Amino acid sequence: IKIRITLTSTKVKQLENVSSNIVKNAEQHNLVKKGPVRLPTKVLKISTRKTPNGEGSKTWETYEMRIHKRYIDLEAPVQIVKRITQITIEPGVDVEVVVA
Amino acid sequence: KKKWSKKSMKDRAQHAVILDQEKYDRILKEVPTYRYVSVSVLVDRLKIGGSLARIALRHLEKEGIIKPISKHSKQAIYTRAT
Amino acid sequence: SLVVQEQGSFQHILRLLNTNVDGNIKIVYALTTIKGVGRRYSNLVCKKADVDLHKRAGELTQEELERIVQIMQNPTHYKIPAWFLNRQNDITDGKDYHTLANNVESKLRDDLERLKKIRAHRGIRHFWGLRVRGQHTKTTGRRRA
Amino acid sequence: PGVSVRDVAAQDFINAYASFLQRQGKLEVPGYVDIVKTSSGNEMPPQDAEGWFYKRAASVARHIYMRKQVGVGKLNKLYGGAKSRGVRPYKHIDASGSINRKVLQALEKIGIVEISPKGGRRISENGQRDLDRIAAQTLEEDE
Amino acid sequence: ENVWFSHPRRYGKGSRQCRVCSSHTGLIRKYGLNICRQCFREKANDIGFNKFR
Amino acid sequence: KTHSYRGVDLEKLLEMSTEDFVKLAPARVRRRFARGMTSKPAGFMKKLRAAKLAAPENEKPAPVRTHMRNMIIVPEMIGSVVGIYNGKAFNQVEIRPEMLGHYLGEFSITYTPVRHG
Amino acid sequence: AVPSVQTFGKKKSATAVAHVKAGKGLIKVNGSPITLVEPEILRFKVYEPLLLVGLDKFSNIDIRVRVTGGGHVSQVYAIRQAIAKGLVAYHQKYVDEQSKNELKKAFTSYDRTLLIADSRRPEPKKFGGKGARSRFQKSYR
RNA sequence: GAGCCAGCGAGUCUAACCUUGGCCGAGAGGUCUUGGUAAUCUUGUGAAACUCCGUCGUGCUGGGGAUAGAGCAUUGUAAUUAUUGCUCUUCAACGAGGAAUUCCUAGUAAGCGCAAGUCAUCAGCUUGCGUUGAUUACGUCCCUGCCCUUUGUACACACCG
Ligand SMILES: [Mg+2]
Ligand SMILES: [Mg+2]
Ligand SMILES: [Mg+2]
Ligand SMILES: [Mg+2]
Ligand SMILES: [Mg+2]
Ligand SMILES: [Mg+2]
Ligand SMILES: [Mg+2]
Ligand SMILES: [Mg+2]
Ligand SMILES: [Zn+2]
Repeated sequence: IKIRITLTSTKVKQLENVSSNIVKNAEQHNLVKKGPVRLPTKVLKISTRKTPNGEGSKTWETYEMRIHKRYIDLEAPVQIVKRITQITIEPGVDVEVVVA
Repeated sequence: KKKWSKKSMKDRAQHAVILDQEKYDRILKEVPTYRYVSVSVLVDRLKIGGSLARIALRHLEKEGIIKPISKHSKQAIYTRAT
Repeated sequence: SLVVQEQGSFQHILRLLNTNVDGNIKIVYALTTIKGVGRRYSNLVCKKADVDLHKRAGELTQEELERIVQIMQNPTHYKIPAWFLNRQNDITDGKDYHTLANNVESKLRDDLERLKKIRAHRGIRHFWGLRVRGQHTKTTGRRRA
Repeated sequence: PGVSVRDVAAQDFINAYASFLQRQGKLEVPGYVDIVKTSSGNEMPPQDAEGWFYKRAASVARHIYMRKQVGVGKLNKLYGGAKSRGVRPYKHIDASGSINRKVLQALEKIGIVEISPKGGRRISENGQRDLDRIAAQTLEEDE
Repeated sequence: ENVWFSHPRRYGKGSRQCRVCSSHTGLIRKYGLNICRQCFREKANDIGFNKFR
Repeated sequence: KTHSYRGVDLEKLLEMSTEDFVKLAPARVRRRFARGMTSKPAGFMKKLRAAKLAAPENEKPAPVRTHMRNMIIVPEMIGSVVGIYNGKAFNQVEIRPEMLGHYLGEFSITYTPVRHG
Repeated sequence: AVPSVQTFGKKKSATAVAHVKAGKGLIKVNGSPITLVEPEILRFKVYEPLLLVGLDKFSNIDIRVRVTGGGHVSQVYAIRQAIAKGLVAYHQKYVDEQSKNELKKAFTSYDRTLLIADSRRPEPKKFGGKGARSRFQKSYR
């Protein structure tokens, strides 16, 4: 059946227990699964000057944004696939399913 | 147009450009008694160019006048046959 | 390996294109003394003349250097690809030239005279002696004259 | 023991295989050779004018032997250097595209390299049969 | 007349503006957010950009 | 001789075409007519034909006022006087045949040269 | 199966993974022999681990080193650390611990970075200068 | 001419961004397809310094490439006070820099490139990242600043009192 859950949040601790609750609820339903592949975290960096005007000492400033992205691959008949994704949706954590 | 340097020239000796009979046996007769042979010594004692020095150095090493130590580029180091 | 006795025909000076070309250097770098020929072009002519480029300028045969100068003064007729020439697709004649020695200086003055004669912007900038390629002049070239 | 192209120094194997090219005389050299300078960043044409297609061909032959597949865009990056931009700082500039594409076409004619699936040029079994044989030949020279 | 607002605005500093304060200078176009540099610095914390190092 | 613009002489070029003149044009001028079919030449050229008829011979025509200084001097406009805008004034220039393949801008200077004194 | 261990040497960014198994004694670096490592001076630098312990401990094992990252001279140091650690790992698993300690001591006496990776890392660049310490120029008038 | 190795990163859909590969062209470029909304494709970003062989041979020289002249392309509604790129030619000052003065204590200084930002086009700039990697010191208040203590004061918008 080959469905795949992908998680792409920025909050790591929300993301993990989402991912843990996928894999643990899998194991009551006893499904074979590729355990979470953790892709390299990608840092979005924006380096701006502090001052609004152009006076003073040239102090710069780097704002960054870390994005964490995991995927879990599952094979399951339809009733578990309807059950797993319907629950365990946590705010700020993005979930999307692809099949095959 | 003041310059705040002095800028003297030099003497600019005229080192030989093509090789002829007077240079040819002169290198033939006195590359022995040279303990160390290289391009720059040949420039200073024989007044030939680096061109001639590099080509003559290649010439002697097959036929037999000078023994090599090191055949790296830009630096040739040669000893005498005693 | 190859040591060679040079002989009494040798020349410390030679004259091609009305310029006193010095001897005692390689032929391609020696002919760059002649205006209108630079290192690239000089290599191609001596290549197209089938001369040994390793030779010095003062020892080359009399027929070879006159063969060389013909290829310089009629370049594209002897299979030079003619985007290689300096004054190609000329403004009156339409045909690809290659000015040599005095032509380079004389023809450079002439096309200046057109821009001065039509009062084109670049010509008026040359008449004042200022820059013509759009440079800043507020600081640089300050003591030009 | 099964000596190969990897078992011999890069310089002398390329020099030996290029000399095999000069004697064989079958390369289909382009015709603009000794007019081109083979890189847009270069300042002169190759000083060793009477060869250097044979040098380049031997150089490119070893590269497909090492790698899986190359194109012509890769070879321009490999053979490019720093272009002295006058009074500005230097920059990497690619090599002349025609030179790589033609010698890759020329090596197709002698049968060394072939086209590949997934794009690019692959060493054929004829290429993988004679490059070893010069490698055997060139490595007993000092022995 | 049709001649009003007819000059192209497809590229250049005249095509883009800060989505908050409609300014042209100091725009930040990385990652497609298009906020001026002084307005992003006021909004960086609640967008999700933070200072760490 | 009289002026032959890149080997093509006056007896053809004064009226041969605008479009084959660009065949003998340098890169920039060939690129300009490669792209762009606006009616800004159109309106200018029609007023150029008007000014030519109202002049007889031994009259230079009336100076035609334009703003656009990026219009290439085509051989159709040879023999006229054009008032080119340089930002606050219209400068008087006669179109020679030898100023071919240039813009009008090169002949109406936009600044007044400095003297320092 | 076949007695085999797997080690790695490192340098600034270069890492070289080495598969040490039981064999006839050939020591290859990226499919090429150890005698072919291009920078001619430092080739004599990569001989020195086997030159320290004697070539006799390399008769019955054969070595493959795969090299990635870093630069030219960084790649050389990662190679030598990988083969030195790989040899000392092989004698740890299969041969007794006596052979390990004489192997380790001769390495660690000659040069300590044959077994321990150098801990010197790059220092981040700071705004206001081209480097990490340097500043651009101060002018007062 | 040959070898030949990084890391930080960016990239298009209701748009046309990063571009592999084939072909044409000396080049810059053109054209036909493809992969990529990305640890998947560009991309091992085959970077430069560097390394090995060769020509040069102390000559303002094959150092340096300013300033000029012709063409070919690319971005763009438009490039003339040359946008930028490429070819050929022209090939200047400069032979280590006075008084002055800046930055720096180890993967640091310095050399060398690359990505990103601005960006339709344009980097000799900046923010970062790697590559190659020293000498010297491990002190002191001499200079210049700043801080503190003692002291005098008729000052306290405080010595520009
Ligand atoms: Mg200020
Ligand atoms: Mg293969
Ligand atoms: Mg890169
Ligand atoms: Mg000039
Ligand atoms: Mg001082
Ligand atoms: Mg630097
Ligand atoms: Mg008192
Ligand atoms: Mg008081
Ligand atoms: Zn704003």
